Amino acid sequence: VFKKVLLTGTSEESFTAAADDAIDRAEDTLDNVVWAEVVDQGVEIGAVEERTYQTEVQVAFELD
Amino acid sequence: VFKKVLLTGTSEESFTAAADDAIDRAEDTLDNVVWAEVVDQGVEIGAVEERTYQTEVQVAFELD
Amino acid sequence: VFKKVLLTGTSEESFTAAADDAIDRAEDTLDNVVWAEVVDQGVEIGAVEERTYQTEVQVAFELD
Amino acid sequence: VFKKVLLTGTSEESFTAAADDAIDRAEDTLDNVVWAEVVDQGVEIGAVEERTYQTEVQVAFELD
Amino acid sequence: VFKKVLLTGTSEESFTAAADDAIDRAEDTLDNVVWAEVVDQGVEIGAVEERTYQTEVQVAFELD
Amino acid sequence: VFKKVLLTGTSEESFTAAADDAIDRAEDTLDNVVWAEVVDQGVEIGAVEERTYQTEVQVAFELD
Amino acid sequence: VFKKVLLTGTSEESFTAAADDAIDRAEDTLDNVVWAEVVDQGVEIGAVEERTYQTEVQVAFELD
Amino acid sequence: VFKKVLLTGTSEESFTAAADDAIDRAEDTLDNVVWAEVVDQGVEIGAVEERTYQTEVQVAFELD
Amino acid sequence: VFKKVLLTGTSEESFTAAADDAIDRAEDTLDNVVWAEVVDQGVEIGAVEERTYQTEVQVAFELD
Amino acid sequence: VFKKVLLTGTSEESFTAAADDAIDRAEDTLDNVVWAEVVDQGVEIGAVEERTYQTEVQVAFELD
Amino acid sequence: VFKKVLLTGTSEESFTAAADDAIDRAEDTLDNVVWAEVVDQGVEIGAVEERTYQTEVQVAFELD
Amino acid sequence: VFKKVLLTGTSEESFTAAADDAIDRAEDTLDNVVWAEVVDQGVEIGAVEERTYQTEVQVAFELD
Ligand SMILES: [Cl-]
Ligand SMILES: [Cl-]
Ligand SMILES: [Cl-]
Ligand SMILES: [Cl-]
Ligand SMILES: [Mg+2]
Ligand SMILES: [Mg+2]
Ligand SMILES: [Mg+2]
Ligand SMILES: [Mg+2]
Ligand SMILES: [Mg+2]
Ligand SMILES: [Mg+2]
Ligand SMILES: [Mg+2]
Ligand SMILES: [Mg+2]
Ligand SMILES: [Mg+2]
Ligand SMILES: [Mg+2]
Ligand SMILES: [Mg+2]
Ligand SMILES: [Mg+2]
Ligand SMILES: [Mg+2]
Ligand SMILES: [Mg+2]
Ligand SMILES: [Mg+2]
Ligand SMILES: [Mg+2]
Ligand SMILES: [Mg+2]
Ligand SMILES: [Mg+2]
Ligand SMILES: [Mg+2]
Ligand SMILES: [Mg+2]
Ligand SMILES: [Mg+2]
Ligand SMILES: [Mg+2]
Ligand SMILES: [Mg+2]
Ligand SMILES: [Mg+2]
Ligand code: NA
Ligand code: NA
Ligand code: NA
Ligand code: NA
Repeated sequence: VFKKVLLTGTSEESFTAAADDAIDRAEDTLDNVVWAEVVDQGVEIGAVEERTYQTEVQVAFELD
Repeated sequence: VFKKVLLTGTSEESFTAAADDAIDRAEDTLDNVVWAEVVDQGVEIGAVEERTYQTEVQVAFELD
Repeated sequence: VFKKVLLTGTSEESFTAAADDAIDRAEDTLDNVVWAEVVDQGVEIGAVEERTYQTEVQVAFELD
Repeated sequence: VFKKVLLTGTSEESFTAAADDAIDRAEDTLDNVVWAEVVDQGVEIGAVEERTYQTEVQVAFELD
Repeated sequence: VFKKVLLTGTSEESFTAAADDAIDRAEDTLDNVVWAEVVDQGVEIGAVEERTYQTEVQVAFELD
Repeated sequence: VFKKVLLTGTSEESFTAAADDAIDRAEDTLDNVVWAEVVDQGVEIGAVEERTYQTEVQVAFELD
Repeated sequence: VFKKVLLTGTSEESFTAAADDAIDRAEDTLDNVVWAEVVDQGVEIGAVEERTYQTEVQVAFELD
Repeated sequence: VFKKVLLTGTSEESFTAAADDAIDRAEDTLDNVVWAEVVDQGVEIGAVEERTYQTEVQVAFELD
Repeated sequence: VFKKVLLTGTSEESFTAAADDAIDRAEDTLDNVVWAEVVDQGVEIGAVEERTYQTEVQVAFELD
Repeated sequence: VFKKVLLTGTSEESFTAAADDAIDRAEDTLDNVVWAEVVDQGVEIGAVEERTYQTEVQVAFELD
Repeated sequence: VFKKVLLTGTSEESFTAAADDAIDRAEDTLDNVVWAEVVDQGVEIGAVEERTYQTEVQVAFELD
Repeated sequence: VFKKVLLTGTSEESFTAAADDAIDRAEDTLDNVVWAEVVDQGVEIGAVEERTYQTEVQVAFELD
């Protein structure tokens, strides 16, 4: 059985590095992370000093 | 990093109050709730005495 | 077996009251109405004196 | 010919009143506003003292 | 309030039995599981000796 | 000209048998049923003793 | 209150004429037909001597 | 950089001629119109003497 | 078994004639073409002297 | 690099067996078939003596 | 009230840099740009000497 | 007439470089590749030593 958690990673450098930020967080607290699906991307501008890239992923992990 | 939980709130008064019912529940058990996205709405009729409005939301919260 | 009819309700007050207007109509002419799913919302402005809220629902009813 | 502008209205009271906030703004600066389609709804929580309801609409107006 | 968890069940026999595999897992660890919505289906071929059917479901459960 | 009716069939055995339950009902009351498109699938759990599979179909029939 | 019926019109000439074929049928049997939304288009080739264009529409009519 | 404007053209003859009606309007007031994407089609019936075909397009133009 | 190929036809006259341009090409090189589904439409303007209508279709053919 | 082919399998028994019919065909003519994604399901009724279940899949295979 | 403009940025280096190209343009001519949502990505190949990455964004800005 | 092939490119560096990996493969075996549309992105984690970025594209090429 797999389960997915819906995480948004952020990076001031790229959409790829924001996806990696969400996956790193998942791997700190979950075992058996097996793949992530991008479901959305965006850029925070007003609320920040530097633009922040956001990549939202479903991060799948195998249960047991 | 943000994470989202997928909650359906209910209200016998309105779609807005059913969204608030899901967000109140999230805020009772999560810190740093930052925003909710509506993803679906519906109305329970058969199973109930009064119509019940349902508003399903992804409730985002900032991790740490 | 359930069947759905695709109805748009209208209200000069709210999206919730326009959903109720479609469901009331379904319950006047159908037995066993069991739930409704919102599929669209909009507001009539040009063609009317007051703004009219519209909420389109699939209204499900149990057949027999 | 119709044209649409993509506006997000906000309200501390309801999704209906946030849709009206976007339409009022359109009517202050456009002639011949004829109807609006809801395309998204959400609630601002972290960044505000009171929850703020948001209703994003395509606001259509007739050109000439 | 309902909450949903996003699970993928697997079966070497059918899409129905893979949906049941995700729901059985949910019922082992959650109380008040009330319904599941299929959101995707697929078949693992390369990585396995027998084809494995996968049925991904949002499994809804009533909170309290 | 074809017309479609939106029916949900149920079965305690499989998604295929729930699609057949909706089509059998259509064929009892409509002439010239020509094909069905699956548009959704789900499983009733809380409200029932046995899980019930549901397969919602647009059932197309040729008019005349 | 509006209701919609889901009809597919056919024409050996164009997608526009197949939409008109579905609307003409609706107007033969319904009062107060007010507008149609195209939801799909396709072309029958194998089963026919001439290609047949198909335009599927939700045909809305005002109830009363 | 391209920008898109969301226009609905109308024609009493065809969906193609309603798309052309939106593009002609864009070309009267914009320089460098480069392509249009159809996003919706429909037919006005109740409000008019003749059926009016509508084709909504994103009309893209190159900025500078 | 059916297979589909994803083709975009073009025409300087109509969306219907651009769909026919993709289907004619499929029938020149495939046997047993049985039907086509429209999946997108657009109009080339900048790159051409006359507007060119484009209709993208999945063209299905029966294998053997 | 993976490539996908879009195949519809058929079965007079189930949606699972129609998915297997498309995958078997892919494996007869392609090397390195690695997984399939269901994208649509339907049932042929008018044109046949027995109902025929159809399951359309993108069948992915690894290139080289 | 927020408004969105639909811009496509281009870059010969990355999807992230094409999103930044659309946002920079928005910030040259709009005040209060607050965030952008990616809605599409693609790559121009035939018409150019170097591949050009394109990232289309809705760029939101706060009105007043 | 254009045709599209559905390819997934992979890269251990970025989503942009995985899109380029699919396009390079298309250009090795097809003439007249003219543009690619991103349709999905994801990251392989479990099955690999380094994360692998995947970008799935429809790669369009002009036929003749
Ligand atoms: Cl989710
Ligand atoms: Cl419907
Ligand atoms: Cl838009
Ligand atoms: Cl495809
Ligand atoms: Mg930096
Ligand atoms: Mg987002
Ligand atoms: Mg009350
Ligand atoms: Mg729901
Ligand atoms: Mg009043
Ligand atoms: Mg509507
Ligand atoms: Mg107040
Ligand atoms: Mg929004
Ligand atoms: Mg076995
Ligand atoms: Mg999946
Ligand atoms: Mg049994
Ligand atoms: Mg359902
Ligand atoms: Mg003729
Ligand atoms: Mg169809
Ligand atoms: Mg005329
Ligand atoms: Mg429209
Ligand atoms: Mg000519
Ligand atoms: Mg296209
Ligand atoms: Mg048999
Ligand atoms: Mg199909
Ligand atoms: Mg360079
Ligand atoms: Mg694009
Ligand atoms: Mg490296
Ligand atoms: Mg994928
Ligand atoms: Na989730
Ligand atoms: Na219907
Ligand atoms: Na717009
Ligand atoms: Na394809």
